[PDB]
Amino acid sequence: PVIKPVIVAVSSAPVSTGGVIATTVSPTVARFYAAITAAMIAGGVTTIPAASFLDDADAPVAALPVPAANGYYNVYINGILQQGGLSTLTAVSLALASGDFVEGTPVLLEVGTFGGDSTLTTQPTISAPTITIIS
Amino acid sequence: PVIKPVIVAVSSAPVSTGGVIATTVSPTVARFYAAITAAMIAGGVTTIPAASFLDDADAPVAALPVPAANGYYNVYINGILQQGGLSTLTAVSLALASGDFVEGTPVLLEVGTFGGDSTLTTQPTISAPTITIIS
Amino acid sequence: PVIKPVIVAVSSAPVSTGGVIATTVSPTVARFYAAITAAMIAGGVTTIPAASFLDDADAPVAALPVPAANGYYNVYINGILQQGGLSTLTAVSLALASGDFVEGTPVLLEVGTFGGDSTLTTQPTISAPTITIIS
Amino acid sequence: PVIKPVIVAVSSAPVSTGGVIATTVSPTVARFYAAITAAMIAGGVTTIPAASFLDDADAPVAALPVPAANGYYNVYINGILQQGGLSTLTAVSLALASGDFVEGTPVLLEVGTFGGDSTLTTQPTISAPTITIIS
Amino acid sequence: PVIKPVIVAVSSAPVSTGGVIATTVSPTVARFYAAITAAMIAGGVTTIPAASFLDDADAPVAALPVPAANGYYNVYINGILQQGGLSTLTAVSLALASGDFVEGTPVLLEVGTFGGDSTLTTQPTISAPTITIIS
Amino acid sequence: PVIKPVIVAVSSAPVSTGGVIATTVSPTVARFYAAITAAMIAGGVTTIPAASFLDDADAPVAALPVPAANGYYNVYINGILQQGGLSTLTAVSLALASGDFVEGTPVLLEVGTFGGDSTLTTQPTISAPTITIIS
Amino acid sequence: PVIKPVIVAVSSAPVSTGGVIATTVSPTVARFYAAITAAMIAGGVTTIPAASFLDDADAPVAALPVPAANGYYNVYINGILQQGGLSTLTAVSLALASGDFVEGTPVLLEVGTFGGDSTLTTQPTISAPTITIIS
Amino acid sequence: PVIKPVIVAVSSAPVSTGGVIATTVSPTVARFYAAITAAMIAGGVTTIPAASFLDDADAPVAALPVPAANGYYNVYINGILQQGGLSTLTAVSLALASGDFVEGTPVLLEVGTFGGDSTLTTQPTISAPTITIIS
Amino acid sequence: PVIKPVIVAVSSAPVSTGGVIATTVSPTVARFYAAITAAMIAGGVTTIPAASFLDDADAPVAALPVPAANGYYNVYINGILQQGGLSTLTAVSLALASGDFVEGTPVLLEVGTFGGDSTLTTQPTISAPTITIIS
Repeated sequence: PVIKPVIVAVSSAPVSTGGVIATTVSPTVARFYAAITAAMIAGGVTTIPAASFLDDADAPVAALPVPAANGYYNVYINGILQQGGLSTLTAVSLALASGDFVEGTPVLLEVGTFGGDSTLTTQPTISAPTITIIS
Repeated sequence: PVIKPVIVAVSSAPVSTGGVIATTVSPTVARFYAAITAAMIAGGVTTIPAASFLDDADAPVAALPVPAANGYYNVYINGILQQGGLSTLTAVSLALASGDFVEGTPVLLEVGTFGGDSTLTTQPTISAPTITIIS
Repeated sequence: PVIKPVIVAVSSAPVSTGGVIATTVSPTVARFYAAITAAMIAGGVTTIPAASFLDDADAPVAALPVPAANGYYNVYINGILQQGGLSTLTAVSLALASGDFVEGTPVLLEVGTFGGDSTLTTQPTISAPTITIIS
Repeated sequence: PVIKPVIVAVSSAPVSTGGVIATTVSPTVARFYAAITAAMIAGGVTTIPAASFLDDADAPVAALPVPAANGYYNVYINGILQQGGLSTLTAVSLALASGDFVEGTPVLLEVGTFGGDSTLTTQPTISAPTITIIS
Repeated sequence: PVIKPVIVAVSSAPVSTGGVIATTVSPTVARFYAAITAAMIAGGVTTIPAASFLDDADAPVAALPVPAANGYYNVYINGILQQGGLSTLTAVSLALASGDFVEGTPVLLEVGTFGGDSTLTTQPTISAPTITIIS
Repeated sequence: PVIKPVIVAVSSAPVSTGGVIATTVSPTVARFYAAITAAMIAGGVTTIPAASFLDDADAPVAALPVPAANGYYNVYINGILQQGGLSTLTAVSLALASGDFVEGTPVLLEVGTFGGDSTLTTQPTISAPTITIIS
Repeated sequence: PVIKPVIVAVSSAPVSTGGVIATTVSPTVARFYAAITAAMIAGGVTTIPAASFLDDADAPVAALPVPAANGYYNVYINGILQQGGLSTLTAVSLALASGDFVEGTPVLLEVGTFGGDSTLTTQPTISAPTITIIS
Repeated sequence: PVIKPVIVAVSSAPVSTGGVIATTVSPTVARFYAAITAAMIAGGVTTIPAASFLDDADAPVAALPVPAANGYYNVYINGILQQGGLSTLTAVSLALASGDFVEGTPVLLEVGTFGGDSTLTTQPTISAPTITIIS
Repeated sequence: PVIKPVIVAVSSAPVSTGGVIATTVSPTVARFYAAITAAMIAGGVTTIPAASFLDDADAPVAALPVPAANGYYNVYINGILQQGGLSTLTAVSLALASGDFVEGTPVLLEVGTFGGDSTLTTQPTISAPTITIIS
């Protein structure tokens, strides 16, 4: 017959204090060139294909990074900004309202993205709980 | 006369053991149009009312979202950016420092805003405290 | 001889719950002016110095804030965006790979930076541990 | 006719001298186990009958040896001596005062008895009497 | 002249046979309670003096029945017995070794006494003397 | 020729009356300390040998006063009595059945002995016998 | 005338010669018994009254043969032959000096008498006388 | 022829005077001793034979001189005279009535005889007779 | 010349008849007492001398009337008679055979004598003598 005292104890809920975090922002801007001609202006659905585009130095482009919910795109017609009414951008081409243009003019298109990163540097401090002993 | 043993105990303060967070950035860019003429030219400081503008898909404009300290605004005059010296944008007009323009140069306003959000993905783990029995 | 009962107790590991993070984004855009001339054009590698620039509200220029990993810059030639081929901007000048411009081409530079801060608003709640009594 | 002398004699009373007594003392201590759960705790009439008790070798008991005039008993609650207040032990149960605590704490009853035996080792010597002759 | 015969006689001391003694023993155990506080601890003669005790049921006690040569006493500290090292109980207090305790140690004292009574039941039998007649 | 009268006498057996007996009881309680560790605990026949003990005021001991037929002993495990199941104390050690517990674990032994002596205070009184003269 | 001679003669006186006489003595001893008790005993006149005797075998006696001048009496008290100082014997009783006695004592009296008879066996022889004439 | 006177005479009868006679008495007292035992007690005819004696100077006797007509005998039982009820001396033994005593009870027999002789001292004197002459 | 006749006569001795003798016996019994002690017991000649005797009515005596040939004496020791062995009376003391006695035993002596007288009451009758005349 082994006999031991019956003692129980409960613990409280500790409370955290403080905390410090740091953040970083990463921009990215892509530059694509266009050389629109009259071989595609048909009075409507004037869409320059995803293959008629140069790039940051010389290389031709194959597809366009359609702006997601974390970026913006701008369309330059003869170097003048145009509102997002005659500028619909897919991965295939750029919908330009209707065909009303001139002979070959420099059209520029600007696409930018944004990414963020953050981490917890100074970690919170936990208050010591309380212990009550029940006999 | 009930007699119980009297035992007390104390608890140490735990510590945190690392964590991680995720961050997203949501940009927004708004485009507004102008058809400035000599009707409201004044010379010197020039004012263009917030109502003589059209927006995006030719929608009329009432006022302008004055940029706070979370965004930037650009002022275009014939497609050539001009610095803040010529630009002062209130909610009713744009204070044009220059007073000599032409008969209908295309002026555009590029106003952008930024917003972000974050959440705790992997919550920190709490170390086990130490408790000592006092007789 | 003083005698006391021998009792030991071990604590568990608490668990954290919840957490809320609020973030802010602070974008800045700087605009620098230029007026190119055939004096600094040498049929290529036109290296327009960090002193032949205008600044914001006609203030003199000192140097160029080279874009770091948290910013972007655009190079304008007569108000037409040009890709990285014509743009390699150090703190003393701009690359301008080739020189074929005219007398007094209106050129200007935009440089942007991005910073953000965040704080912990709703600090996570810590679950209470468990206490076991060893006789 | 038969004639005989008439003589009468009287004796005195002898006197003792005392002896020596040897004594023995026989103690006996009985130990009974208990388990005071909340089964019969009623806050004032908390009383375990002579059935929820173990014995020296874990043998279930039948009744309790009521302390007579030649014995004593102590009531232990959690291994602490308790005074007469929490003790009204009878042949069927022990009447604890009120009780208030967790599932069965170690409760112990010690019941002691005392018996003694003695005998006369050296028996007292008797003094000789005196005889007087009356003629 | 009266003239009577002269006769003398002698007697022999008798012999005692047998005998038996019946014995009884009476135990008594007293229980006193203590309610130690910081008044006791002085690093010297750490005592509760006289009346700062409880008693068997409720009624406070005045003095202490010093253990004579026919009784025993035990010192209970938190339910753990202690030897003569910390027991010098006088009629005033309990002279413990030194003050190194806690706030609320459950302390109580047991004091025991013993008394015995015996009677002679079967009175010893006495043998008969021998009388010798001397002429 | 010397001639003397022939006389013989007989004596009865006296009977005595009662007596007085006075008794004393001498109890003795010995206390031996222990401090049991994992030195020889084997989950069975754990028996703390000989002088792995203390006595009264430190004073290391040699052996144990085996309880004879005129005494009693108790075994304390962390301040809780244990019955004969785990107590067959010899002159060497205990006879603990097993024991699974942290080191130290205050264990105390109480050994009690009882002795008594008595004297015959009031010696019995002897009644006077009867003498019969036979001529 | 007658004429006769005148002659006268005288005779002397004879003498006796001895003789023989024979004598006889007749003794007689009478025995009387007494059973004196406390029904009589007085201060100085203790005298067993006449008939308070028994004679020879069983027959009670009426009076006592007072000792004459030709006899003697002896008085036995408890066998011892007392002297005449304690004895004065008459017809009614015997004067036992004074009253100083004990419980009934065996006493008896002896009274003796003496008588003598004698006869003349041989008669004396007488001598012959002498005769002388006177002419 | 022879012639003689015829004269006759007669004599008277002389008378005698008194005389003197003297007597002597010769008493003899014989003493015999015995020790009566239980070898002859039969509740009657307890008769000690004529040889069961010791005589005066410890010289055992053969017979008993029974007093015929000039003697008296007394019987002694433990020194107390008895009477004719228990006394009848024949030539062989006594005539104890029944007898009851302890062995060797002192018993003595006294037997006496009386004899006397007398002589004639003074011879009687005879008177002178008277002589008368008858012529 | 004177002439006278010659006559001679002769007498005859007569004879005596008759005679009556009367006798008396005078008995005397002396009585002496002794209170002998151990002050003079010498072992062989323990004999009470002369005046160490109380006589009759307690009058002290001088010497002892030695038994002549006309008397007898009896020696009483503790009431029991004795014989010639412990008896020889001289004018000085007794002749007890040896000293083997007790303290203060009553020893009493009786001395008797016998004397008698007689007279010739009736005188003898003398016959008449015969006388013859011889002429």
